[PDB]
Amino acid sequence: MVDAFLGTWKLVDSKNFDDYMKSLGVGFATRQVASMTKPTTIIEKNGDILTLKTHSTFKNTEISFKLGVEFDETTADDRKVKSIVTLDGGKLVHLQKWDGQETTLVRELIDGKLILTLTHGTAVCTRTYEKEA
Ligand SMILES: CCCCCCCCC(=O)O
Repeated sequence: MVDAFLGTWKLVDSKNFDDYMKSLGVGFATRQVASMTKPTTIIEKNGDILTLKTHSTFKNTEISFKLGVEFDETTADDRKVKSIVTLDGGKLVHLQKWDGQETTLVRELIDGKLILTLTHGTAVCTRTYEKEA
């Protein structure tokens, strides 16, 4: 179900990430640095447990979760959120909730590239990742 998402992915295109970060209240200096990083995202499974690593020269994160089971998460920008990840229409949908706010992180495979769509408020960011061999 999740298996074509698995592997190591590198950022190769980003649209509106500053808008997304600014909507979340990320400070200008953090948004500068983040606008020039190209993270590596690593998605692995072990049975029902998925681990998603995001690595860069600026911030690293790692989460582990079971699909469809809520988990606590502390995001790269230090939000303490309630999260759930599920498959919906073949897309991996990550919903974060905190302080009555939500944001979605939706991953879809198109022509072998992983497209991550980030939505918070009205801001919609699209980031494209290509698979590492
Ligand atoms: C400044 C941090 C905003 C939340 C995480 C952004 C994740 C983006 C990515 O995985 O490409």
